Amino acid sequence: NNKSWMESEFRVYSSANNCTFEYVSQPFLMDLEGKQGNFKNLREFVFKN
Amino acid sequence: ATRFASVYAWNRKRISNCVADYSVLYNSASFSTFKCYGVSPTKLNDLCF
Amino acid sequence: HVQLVESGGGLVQPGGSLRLSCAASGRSFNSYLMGWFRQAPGKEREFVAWISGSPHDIIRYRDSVKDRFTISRDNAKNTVYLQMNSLKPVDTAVYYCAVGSLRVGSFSPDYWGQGTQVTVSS
Amino acid sequence: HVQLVESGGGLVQPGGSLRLSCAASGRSFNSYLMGWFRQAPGKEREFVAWISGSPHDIIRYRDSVKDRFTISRDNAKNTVYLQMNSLKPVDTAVYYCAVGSLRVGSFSPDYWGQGTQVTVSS
Repeated sequence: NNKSWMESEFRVYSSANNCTFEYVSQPFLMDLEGKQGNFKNLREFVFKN
Repeated sequence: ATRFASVYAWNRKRISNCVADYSVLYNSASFSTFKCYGVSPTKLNDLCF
Repeated sequence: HVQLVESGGGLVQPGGSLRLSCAASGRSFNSYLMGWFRQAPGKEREFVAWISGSPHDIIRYRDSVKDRFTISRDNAKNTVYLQMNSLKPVDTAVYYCAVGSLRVGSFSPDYWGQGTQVTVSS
Repeated sequence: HVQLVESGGGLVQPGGSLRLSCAASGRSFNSYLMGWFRQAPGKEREFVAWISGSPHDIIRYRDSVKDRFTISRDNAKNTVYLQMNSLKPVDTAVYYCAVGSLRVGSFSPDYWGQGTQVTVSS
């Protein structure tokens, strides 16, 4: 469409309402690359509330 | 603001997740009116809202 | 959980003062407004007064009772105070203590107590 | 010496609700029937309701007070709670609490209290 791989179908939520706050924080990048072979990165996350 | 809406269509902006400091403009006396009804013009800022 | 407990009820003469206090426990209410409502038996509970827990405490009263049933509160104890002054028989009612939040600039009760009977008779 | 003490009376305009309570002390009331009686000024005393303290709660009401007055008891505190709903001016009277036995299947009061005034008027 423009060039190379891109994300074009954002099908997460139909509507956003009653917003409280929003961040544009900096990367977990990562990219849109599609290489193969062994899984070359390991990411671990812990979520607590 | 580069543009202001009419009184019947007053524009609203929500403020959240930040620190509110307006002493820079309060002391300049650059506003024809600074009416604070039932609240001190400066001490209202010394609290978490 | 949050509970409201009243105290100080009874019956007072027309023109005789009184005080009703309701303590609020469970959580903190510094962002809330401490208030009271009264329900004359056989009628709909009418506002009395509310006070905010802020450095610039805002106070509202009810038309029939404005400037007569003084209201105050405590932030450390989380309690609401209602000092009734120079009453008349029309003031007979069941007084409830309300704990709420300021939504759109209007006192919006969230938690309610069990109430207490404050009567005025000749 | 068995003693009964009433509480919860006052003035309630028509359409309101009230909670009358009586506490009994002196001896166990497991085998006793606990009920309420009322007597309006200028009129003879009339039976209101009674309830049993047995595990199976046997409950009764007078014909006029069916579906509008409710009576309950707590054996742990030896206390009886009476709910007034949809009160009318005809309900103005002095209400008493009675402790009695079940003789020939009829509630027979044995101990009486002092009574509390319940007035119903605008």
